[PDB]
Amino acid sequence: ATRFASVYAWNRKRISNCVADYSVLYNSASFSTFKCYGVSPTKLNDLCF
Amino acid sequence: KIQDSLSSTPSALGKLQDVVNQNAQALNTLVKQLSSNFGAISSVLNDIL
Repeated sequence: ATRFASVYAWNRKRISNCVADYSVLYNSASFSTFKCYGVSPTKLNDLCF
Repeated sequence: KIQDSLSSTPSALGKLQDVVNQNAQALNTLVKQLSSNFGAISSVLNDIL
């Protein structure tokens, strides 16, 4: 997104009914901190939400 | 009288119904504990792994 919503009125974009390529999240290095609760921070591709 | 009492009255066999019921509850309770979270992020073992 070019511009995001502010922290008090933060946006909420629900995603459903498609294939989620988590590879672009797992292999990326531009993410300074990926400190990830709940599930493993790398192998996201092997779950269905 | 035994034939009629046992066929009619369901609680007549309570001494045996309680043992079968305790075993059904013990196993059903054990499986519901397999459905219990116990403080973990999830109760389901395949999803945890």
